[PDB]
Amino acid sequence: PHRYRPGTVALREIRRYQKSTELLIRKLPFQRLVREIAQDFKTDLRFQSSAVMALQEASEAYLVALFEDTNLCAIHAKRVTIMPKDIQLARRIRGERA
Amino acid sequence: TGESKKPHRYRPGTVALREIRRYQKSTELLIRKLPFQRLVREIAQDFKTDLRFQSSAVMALQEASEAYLVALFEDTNLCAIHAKRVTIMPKDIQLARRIRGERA
Amino acid sequence: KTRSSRAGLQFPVGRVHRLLRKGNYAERVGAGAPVYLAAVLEYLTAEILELAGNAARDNKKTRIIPRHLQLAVRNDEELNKLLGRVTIAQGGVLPNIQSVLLP
Amino acid sequence: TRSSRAGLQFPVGRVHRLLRKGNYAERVGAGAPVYLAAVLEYLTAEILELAGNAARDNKKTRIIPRHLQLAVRNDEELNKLLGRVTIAQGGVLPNIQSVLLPKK
Amino acid sequence: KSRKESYAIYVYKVLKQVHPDTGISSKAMSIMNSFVNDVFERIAGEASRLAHYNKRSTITSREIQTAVRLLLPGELAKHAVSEGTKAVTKYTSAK
Amino acid sequence: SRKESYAIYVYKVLKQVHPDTGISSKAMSIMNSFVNDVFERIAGEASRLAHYNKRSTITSREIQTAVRLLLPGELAKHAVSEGTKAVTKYTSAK
Amino acid sequence: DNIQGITKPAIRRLARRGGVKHISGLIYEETRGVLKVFLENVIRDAVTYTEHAKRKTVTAMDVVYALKRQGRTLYGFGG
Amino acid sequence: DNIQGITKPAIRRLARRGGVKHISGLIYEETRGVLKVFLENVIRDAVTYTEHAKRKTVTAMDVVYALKRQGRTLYGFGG
DNA sequence: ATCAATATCCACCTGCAGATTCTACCAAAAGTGTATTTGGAAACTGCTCCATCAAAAGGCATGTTCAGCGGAATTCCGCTGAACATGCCTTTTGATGGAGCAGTTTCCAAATACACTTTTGGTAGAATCTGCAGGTGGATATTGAT
DNA sequence: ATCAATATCCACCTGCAGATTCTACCAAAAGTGTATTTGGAAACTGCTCCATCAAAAGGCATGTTCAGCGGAATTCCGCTGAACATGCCTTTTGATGGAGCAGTTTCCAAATACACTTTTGGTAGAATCTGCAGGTGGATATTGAT
Repeated sequence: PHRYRPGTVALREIRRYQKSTELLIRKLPFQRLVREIAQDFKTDLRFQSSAVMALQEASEAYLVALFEDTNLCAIHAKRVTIMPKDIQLARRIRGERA
Repeated sequence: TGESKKPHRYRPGTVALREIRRYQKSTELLIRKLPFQRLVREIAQDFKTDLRFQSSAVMALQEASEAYLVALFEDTNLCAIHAKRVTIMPKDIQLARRIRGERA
Repeated sequence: KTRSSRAGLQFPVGRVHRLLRKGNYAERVGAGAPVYLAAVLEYLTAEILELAGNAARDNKKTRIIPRHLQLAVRNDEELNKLLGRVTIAQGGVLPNIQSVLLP
Repeated sequence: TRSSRAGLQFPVGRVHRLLRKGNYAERVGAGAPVYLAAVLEYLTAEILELAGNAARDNKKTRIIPRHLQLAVRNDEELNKLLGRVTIAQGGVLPNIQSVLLPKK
Repeated sequence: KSRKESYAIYVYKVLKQVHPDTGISSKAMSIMNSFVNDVFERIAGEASRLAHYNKRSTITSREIQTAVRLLLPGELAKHAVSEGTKAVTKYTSAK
Repeated sequence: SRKESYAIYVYKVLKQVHPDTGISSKAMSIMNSFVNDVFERIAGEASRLAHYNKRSTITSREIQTAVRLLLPGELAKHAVSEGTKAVTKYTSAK
Repeated sequence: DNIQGITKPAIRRLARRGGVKHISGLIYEETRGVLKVFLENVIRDAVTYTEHAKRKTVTAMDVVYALKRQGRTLYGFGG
Repeated sequence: DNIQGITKPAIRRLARRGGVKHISGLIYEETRGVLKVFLENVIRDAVTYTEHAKRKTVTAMDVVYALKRQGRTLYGFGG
């Protein structure tokens, strides 16, 4: 058999996803999530499909950027593996945990 | 001569903690007034000549500048501790400004 | 009989109405807007003064000073968030030392 | 048309109309819509120029979202002006922290 | 000297209602005056946009209310809304 | 009913800088948000500027300071350059 | 639960685009919690604009306005 | 060279208020650089308001508006 | 644990700057009362476009296995905190000349306010056109075992 | 360094979803011409507070010595994530009634708008007031050496 070493495929994936623009979370699951949360604020609602899309574009850009800062925080601690403590530090400094 | 007992000496960190407690308890400005004023005047001058300043304008700049630096040291401190250190370094300030959106 | 009186308020309905017009926020301002807005402002002022007054009491003082305003707002989750990007001059900070730093 | 007299492609009259209906002030001068329209046009020209180049660099003739993102993030000034803005379907700039590269 | 106004006498009244024997320094009062003005602006700003987004030329109490809900967090919003509604209703009952 | 947008104007400028380049729908929509966003930012700062100075009128002078306040260095320089050019050309014309 | 619909592979892809090479197993649940807070904040505001307009349909503009308020301006769906 | 009036002891005090127990020797110059940028940005805007008003005196309000523009609202000097 | 060197809590004391003050002038504001204009809630309605259901695409859930990363433990040296001596320069308190901010009356270039006529940008069902996504082949670069 | 299992790349091809050119259409702009009104600039200048110099004194900054302890480099174990391939269940895709967004029209409650009558929040300022800053001395820790 052939078997790539740890990190090689991951590095390949980074190059591939940093190259494309397509949404990375599947539509339906996401759509279900949006409606579930919305139901807690007002019942029997409908959504323009463009509204769910706007929310997905916004949420992914947000997670991707947070991921970027999370990576910087892990590297700051001389690691190359992101952990919960890294996301937390990034969010607190961002004022999201103010 | 009786000298078997050395002059009293606090250990490193003890006075620094005494200091954090004192400064976190008070509210007065920590940077000297006239020196800070000259800095504001110098910087303003390189922007536009012959400017005058109400003194409350200089004070507003000083209250804003010190709250900004105090809060930046807080984040810097969390960045050093995140690296398992207890000493803040230029790289912590830089990481904090980077995540804050002040440089990238 | 002032509009503040009619609405059961201490804050100035008349002034608020006026301020809403010169702020040019909309072509027109309905009569209930200033009343409602003055009411909210009065409530938020009452909320922060209640907490600041307590902070002054805890420091054995009778006169509220900026530090008390800062203690009231930073120790309260909601006022802290509402004023999250705000700086209170002469307010200092809350005493807080990270654990690893203690001996 | 007012845009003609000003030598602009952007709608001076529309800009005037939007300024009035925006409740920005009780009155709007005659030159404000012209000045504003010109600025809007210049900023538009600036981004289309860089995005077009981005398209040419990708062997493509039609500007798509990705090209606007590339134009903005690669330009220091535009990136700053649009620092808190998300360009839908724009993706991100290729970038890997050096420490994650395979040890040569 | 064109008179410059403030909310100082109203802050003072409210202060006396919650802490009858407590005073306030001029600096503290100055901070309270900036606080009231700031919230006035934020709420009016949000009401202004709300009206525009819906093609309405009038800012009514309903606009201030949604504005208060978008602006204040949890419990503050609930209580503010309550006092707001209360004052309007009372204002209407008279005359 | 209607629904205005800056699309035809963005396109006209597109042909001035890249006559051979086209632009997709989604990309045009992004351009529309961009123009609207900057219009609001500039008008917003002009509005405050007048209010601060107890003025009831927004003139090109308010637009210019707003531009200086909102745009980064060079961008500000050229925008001011363009603005002043358009007012001059506008005035010097019947 | 629907939040689990946001799968490990989808979260991994987001991380890769964010330039992440190695991911700890506890990251998945942590990420879901953050996405949930993010959506709750934006949806809460969008729905508030929806109710104010007296509609039963959350529009793209409602989302764009909510996003703007939270300082997350999005280009591409209006304003 | 007035940036040197921001002394090592003044900077240490600010760090203590910020809960800092240990300070590296390179922090002082780094802090002066960060303060200088902060002041330049604020003064820049404050002086722009001064000129827009045709005054030669920077007022407390000019600074307050400059601070507000940069998301650093200040209370205590006029708003 | 015991103890000496300091730092810290602290209630009592009291003059002083900052607060509460009040006689009184008042221009401005806020309130009362019609008269006139109108924004936008209501009710009816046509039709986009959204939720739902059947069906065909294709990404995710799983367990195995081991490369390599996180961090515990140990070590070494250099840097940074504590203490101390010296004396500079910030702070404090006044005084003062006058730059320039801010109030006031004058007056017109410029803006709002309709009324009237030409024009254009948006919508649309119709027809035609085309940049490039994505699938194929074949070359060659990259990675990982030996 | 030598294959060899795979990933990556380039030149070419083509169907088709999304872009484009078209004649038509009209409410909504946008521009023109006229009459009325007013914002804010120019000129005069009252009066604020800003820049500056003066002189004395101490609280803070500067510069040095010295050694505890924290940062950083090296080593190394074992816990855990990355690669992979087996197997299918959820997501994606295309079709169809009905909810409700949105366009149109009626008209009453509500908001401008100009006139005055009246109340009141600034403020100049005077006076008398009063909480607490800051110096103090003594009771209670808090540290660090042994």
